[PDB]
Amino acid sequence: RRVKLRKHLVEINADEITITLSRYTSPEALERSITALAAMTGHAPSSIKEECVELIDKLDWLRVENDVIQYPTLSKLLELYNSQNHLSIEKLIAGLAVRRKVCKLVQDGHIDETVYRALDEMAAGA
Amino acid sequence: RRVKLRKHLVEINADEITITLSRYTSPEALERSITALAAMTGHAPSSIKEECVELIDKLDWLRVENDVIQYPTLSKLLELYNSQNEHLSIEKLIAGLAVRRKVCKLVQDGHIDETVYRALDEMAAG
Repeated sequence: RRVKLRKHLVEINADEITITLSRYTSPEALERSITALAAMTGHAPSSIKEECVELIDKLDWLRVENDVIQYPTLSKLLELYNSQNHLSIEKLIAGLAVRRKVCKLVQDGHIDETVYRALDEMAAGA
Repeated sequence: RRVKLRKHLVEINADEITITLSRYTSPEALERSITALAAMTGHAPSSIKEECVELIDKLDWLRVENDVIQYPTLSKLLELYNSQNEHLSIEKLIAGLAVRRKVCKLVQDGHIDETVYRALDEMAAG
């Protein structure tokens, strides 16, 4: 009920808070997310870890075919865009999951007008 | 880190977390929200508390006919709807009523009729 499952992202809703996890979430960022949910819910950190771990295990990486797009690719692009403007990793993940031609261009290192236009589109939406 | 101010709601974005606060957030829910932001950011709770308090101070109540719509009105309506469509969050009912003067008046007068139920269906689909 508190959980919305997508292919690349999972969102966990607990009153005032929303936590969004992916396959790109680091173990440290996951420890903090688990403590942030435990302060809202009063649930044991052990039980929330187990659940969070099952949910990310059902998520997939971004892919140009079966070739996985890696975190430095995603972060170096986010830095490039934001030092010129805001775009969150959650919206870049969700935006690239529906833009095949853009995932290939990004994977090959061709950050052109087509890519810049996709990022403007992502930032202008939810 | 990133803050989105609206007339009745504020959203605070810190990596994996988004916290949404209003003038209707209780002291206890505001306590949990501050501790959840401190676990993400590593900032001092007393310092996060001052920031949230500054932002909640910039937000306004829902209003109709020279009056303020109070929390028991909003919560008793949320219970009424959700014990039937079992979902609408306080954040979406706030955002929905902020643009619906006739519905704010109907709710304030205790006339929860088809017009109200239709507005709530719209917010929950939305």
